[PDB]
Amino acid sequence: SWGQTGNQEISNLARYTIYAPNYGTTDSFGGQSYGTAYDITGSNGGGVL
Amino acid sequence: SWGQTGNQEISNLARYTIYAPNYGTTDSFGGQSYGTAYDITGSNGGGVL
Repeated sequence: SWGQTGNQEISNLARYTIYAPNYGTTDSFGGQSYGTAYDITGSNGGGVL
Repeated sequence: SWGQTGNQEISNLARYTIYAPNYGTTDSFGGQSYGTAYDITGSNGGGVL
């Protein structure tokens, strides 16, 4: 026998350029959350950045 | 016919004295959340009370 089979088993988002808001709400380990929030004002926080 | 039927259809907690933490995380209307959080320190917030 000879024959071929397709395979499409990849990330549903595989085609795309992906930007994510990733404020950084999520457990990391030793930092490197890679979040996009930042205290641009220098207040030290206490509220949404 | 004569006969009787019980009825027990009440709050599952009906028996008890209920204290709830109710920090106050929940939509109210015009206030009266009845929450137990308070800025006892007078900081104006920015962080857990």
